[PDB]
Amino acid sequence: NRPIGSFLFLGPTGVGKTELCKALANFMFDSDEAMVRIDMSEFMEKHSVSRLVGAPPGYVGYEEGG
Amino acid sequence: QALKKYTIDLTERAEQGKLDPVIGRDEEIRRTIQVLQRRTKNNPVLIGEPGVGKTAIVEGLAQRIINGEVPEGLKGRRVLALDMGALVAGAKYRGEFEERLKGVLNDLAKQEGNVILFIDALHTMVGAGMDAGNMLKPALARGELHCVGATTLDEYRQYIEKDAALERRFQKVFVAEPSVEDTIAILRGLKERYELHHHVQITDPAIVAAATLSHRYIADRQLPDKAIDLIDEAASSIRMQIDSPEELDRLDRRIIQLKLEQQALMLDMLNEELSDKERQYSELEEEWKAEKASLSGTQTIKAELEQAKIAIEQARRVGDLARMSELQYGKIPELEKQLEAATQLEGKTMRLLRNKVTDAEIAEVLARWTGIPVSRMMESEREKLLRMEQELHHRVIGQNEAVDAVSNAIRRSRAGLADPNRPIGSFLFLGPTGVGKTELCKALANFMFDSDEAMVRIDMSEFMEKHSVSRLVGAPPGYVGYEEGGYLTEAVRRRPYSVILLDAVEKAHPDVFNILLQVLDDGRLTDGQGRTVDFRNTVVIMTSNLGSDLIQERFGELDYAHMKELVLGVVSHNFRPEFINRIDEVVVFHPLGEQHIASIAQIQLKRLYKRLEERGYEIHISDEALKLLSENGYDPVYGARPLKRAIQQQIENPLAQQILSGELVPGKVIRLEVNEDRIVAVQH
Amino acid sequence: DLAKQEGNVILFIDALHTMVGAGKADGAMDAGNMLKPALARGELHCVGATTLDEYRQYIEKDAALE
Amino acid sequence: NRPIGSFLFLGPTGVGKTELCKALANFMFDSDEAMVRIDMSEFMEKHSVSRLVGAPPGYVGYEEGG
Amino acid sequence: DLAKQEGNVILFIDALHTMVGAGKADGAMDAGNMLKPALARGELHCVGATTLDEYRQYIEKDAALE
Amino acid sequence: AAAAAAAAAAAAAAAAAAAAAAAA
Ligand SMILES: Nc1ncnc2c1ncn2[C@@H]1O[C@H](COP(=O)(O)OP(=O)(O)OP(O)(O)=S)[C@@H](O)[C@H]1O
Ligand SMILES: Nc1ncnc2c1ncn2[C@@H]1O[C@H](COP(=O)(O)OP(=O)(O)OP(O)(O)=S)[C@@H](O)[C@H]1O
Ligand SMILES: Nc1ncnc2c1ncn2[C@@H]1O[C@H](COP(=O)(O)OP(=O)(O)OP(O)(O)=S)[C@@H](O)[C@H]1O
Ligand SMILES: Nc1ncnc2c1ncn2[C@@H]1O[C@H](COP(=O)(O)OP(=O)(O)OP(O)(O)=S)[C@@H](O)[C@H]1O
Repeated sequence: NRPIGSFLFLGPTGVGKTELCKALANFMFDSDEAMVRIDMSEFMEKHSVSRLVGAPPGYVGYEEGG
Repeated sequence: QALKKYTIDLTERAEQGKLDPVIGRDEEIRRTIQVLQRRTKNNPVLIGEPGVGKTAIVEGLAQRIINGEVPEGLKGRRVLALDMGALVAGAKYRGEFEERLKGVLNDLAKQEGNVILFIDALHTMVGAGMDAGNMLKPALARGELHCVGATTLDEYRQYIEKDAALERRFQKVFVAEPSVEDTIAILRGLKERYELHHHVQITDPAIVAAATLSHRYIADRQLPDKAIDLIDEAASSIRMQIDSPEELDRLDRRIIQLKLEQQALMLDMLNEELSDKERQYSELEEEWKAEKASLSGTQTIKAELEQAKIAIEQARRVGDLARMSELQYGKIPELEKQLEAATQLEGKTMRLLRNKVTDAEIAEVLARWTGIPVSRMMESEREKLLRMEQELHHRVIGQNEAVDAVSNAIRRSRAGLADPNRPIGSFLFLGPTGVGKTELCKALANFMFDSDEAMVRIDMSEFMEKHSVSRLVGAPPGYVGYEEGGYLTEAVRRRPYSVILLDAVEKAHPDVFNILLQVLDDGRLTDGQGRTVDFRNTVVIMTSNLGSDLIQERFGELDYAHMKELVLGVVSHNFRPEFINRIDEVVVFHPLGEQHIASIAQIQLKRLYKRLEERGYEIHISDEALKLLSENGYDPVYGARPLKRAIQQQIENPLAQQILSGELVPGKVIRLEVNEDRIVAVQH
Repeated sequence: DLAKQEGNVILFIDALHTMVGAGKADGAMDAGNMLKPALARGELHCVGATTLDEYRQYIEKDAALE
Repeated sequence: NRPIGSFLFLGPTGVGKTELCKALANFMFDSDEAMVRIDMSEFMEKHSVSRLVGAPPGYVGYEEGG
Repeated sequence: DLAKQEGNVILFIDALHTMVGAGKADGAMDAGNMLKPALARGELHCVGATTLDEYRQYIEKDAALE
Repeated sequence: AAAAAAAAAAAAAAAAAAAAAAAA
């Protein structure tokens, strides 16, 4: 009932965090660009909620989801 | 003559008695007669919702012609049901539909008001190729045709009031939705009719139950169609219960099992046991046949009584003199008293079944027809339901308050005592997390359905924006997802008895709480298309933790009462005063303790045993290892899931680390012993 | 023909919502108008079989055949 | 020149407002809910007039009316 | 005629969504509700071909032929 | 002589959209 693992990494920048994740992807599929990367620093307002989960019925980009 | 070839003589069916005598529709039959006895616009067309008797009025009119009780201007008329089917079905070549239509109108013109035209299903006429409207739209408002259409409310708007001149060629006759007690009387006359057909008896509490239940629970269809749905269905079901039995099949499985056993053994004693059980089975069989034969003779004399009533009404039509007093004073009292003699004979000899239809049977039909559980408190579910809190502490330890509350909720549903304006439980949970809000609701779903995620599980943390109102409701017309409809109301009107979790409710912009103002207040909600959904058989539950500081501060040294009061003040800080009045019960969770943590430890261990038993491996645990898990899974602020992370790491990492190592063997008990401060895994 | 078999025949339709709007043409006969009286008075014994989806979309729009 | 009772009710919460309206419905028509209970807690947006009134032609729910 | 072929023929269709919306006229019958029976039994050895987005828009609208 | 043959008569309907502002 929970997803496989949900980790909160920490640190200062440039120590390898993104590389650990890309090392996982380049392990698990032999690809860095086969993963899901949601660049969460964009989300400085409360809308991009409605870009990642989709926009409800009666709105603009309805039939293409998040 | 096209009238032989292209209509239905309804006056012959009423003459040959193929119809239902309609009780009621007094004003509307008299309205039909008013509108038919005019000079221009001699055309009413019955309009109501589908179900309320738009065929019934025309058949009751037709019988009143046969009964001759009409006003004198309608004596000697004819009622012909115009067949759009054959009149289109011949029309292969050019002009044939129009030629047959013209010839129909000329033949009806030759009868000169002798024949009242009855179009059934008026919107079938219009599109037939000019072609179908503009041939008759002249002839309609000239008095020469007395048409009575009969069609639905919707097809009036969508297939008639388009072409407005065809609309003014008529008169609306607004057939009403029938009321409660009028439906009861209609059902009494038809009770006599279904006791002609389905070979059973019908009780009067069955009548008041069918009226009360069809008006109360179901929303979709209407009186008196759905009360007839109940009565006719229960007639067929009780026909099947007489026709089938459970004890006979129990004894049949027993005798065939002992026969197979004795055939395998060929000390004995089983020849004697099988002889005794075959004798008992034949005795219950012969009782079953005798009971069926008694009810059969009862129904034959019931039907011959009814045909005597039909023949004496044929005498009241014709006027035979000795036939009246003869049939009355002979056939009515002796056949009624031996009908009652067969009835009390049933009351004596029916042991093994039901000969009637009562409110128990209507309730059983209704629950197995929709899915609202309003059937009577059968014993096994009553024992389960009395063991509510025995079961709920097998997925939620502690937290007895809301355990009791939802116990009360399910009881006051099933006992029927609840207020039928409102849903069963509009609960609302508080308390800082890690304590079992989501789990109490999951335990409810498994309790009520034997399924964990079979619940309309809205998750409120998406509704921070002002428009996922129209996520859940539906999309209003003209817009994109009109043809879908929402996710809440559609998934409730599929299954009218389910539990709407509202996980994490404080996240939203409070417009969703206006939608829930309707929901929790009166249990109707309007979907996008406009067709309402009744929530009065659902348990709307919302979880939140808007009291984290408060209950973590003061659950000790305080009661439950001032606890509730102070956190109710805190919800009044957040939520709206319009809304927390609508709550069924604001309940307050509280942080767990050490016996509770030990319990949850054992529960996670048991489900882990199940998982590795699906792997196929056996596990014991040291009690000191349980002390490790207890002191590694304890804290005030985070609640349960510290225990789950401690279990997860400090078991599953070295364990499965050893598993795919191939160190471990299928067949040994994986005993969990301890090191100094770590669990050691042994294989012996 | 099924009137000439006297209830010996239980009719079966799979995918009931092929019937609402079956052959509506210059003659809008629809095969719903024609089945509606026989379905009312129970003269046939027709068992449908439809998806829960299209029961909403294609049959609850034709309310008399509901 | 106006509809008959152009009323607007106010006050504190839960004090028989909807009750009075159902009390009229029980009076006038002997039915508790036989009254058009259009609920202004759905219409928190612009397009909700197109919910309750109807649809302009050519578009989706135009033939169903409001 | 493919039932005549005694199960020795493999059917290939490109743009299966086109076949789903092929004969779908206003109150008619498409190939979708005609290949509903011959594919749940599967005497017709179909082979599909589609784009990922328009699979999602088009065929997953029709769950039975999904 | 011939017969008035039945037709097929493909028809179509449309959709609006809706765009929504933010207050701030
Ligand atoms: N341990 C490492 N091994 C290999 N390459 C590394 C390592 N640490 C840093 N790098 C390189 O330096 C880059 C910086 O690492 P990142 O993880 O992307 O930075 P960061 O620590 O994730 O902080 P962010 O994500 O930029 S906020 C990587 O993309 C690699 O190119
Ligand atoms: N007053 C009544 N007396 C007896 N039976 C009635 C009465 N009103 C309705 N019914 C029954 O209701 C059923 C049909 O009722 P209607 O109001 O005619 O619905 P309907 O007209 O058949 O619906 P459509 O759209 O016209 S097919 C039949 O079983 C009738 O016997
Ligand atoms: N009383 C309890 N009995 C058994 N398991 C429990 C209990 N309380 C919590 N748990 C466990 O804790 C998890 C559920 O945590 P919750 O208390 O439900 O968090 P929550 O109630 O959903 O509140 P939030 O909003 O999620 S923090 C599940 O894994 C349960 O097994
Ligand atoms: N004078 C009264 N007589 C009988 N019941 C009353 C009276 N005043 C209030 N009530 C009860 O108060 C409740 C009112 O429900 P509602 O009409 O929704 O509330 P309201 O007070 O009229 O306004 P809202 O919509 O709830 S804020 C019902 O349960 C009534 O029984």
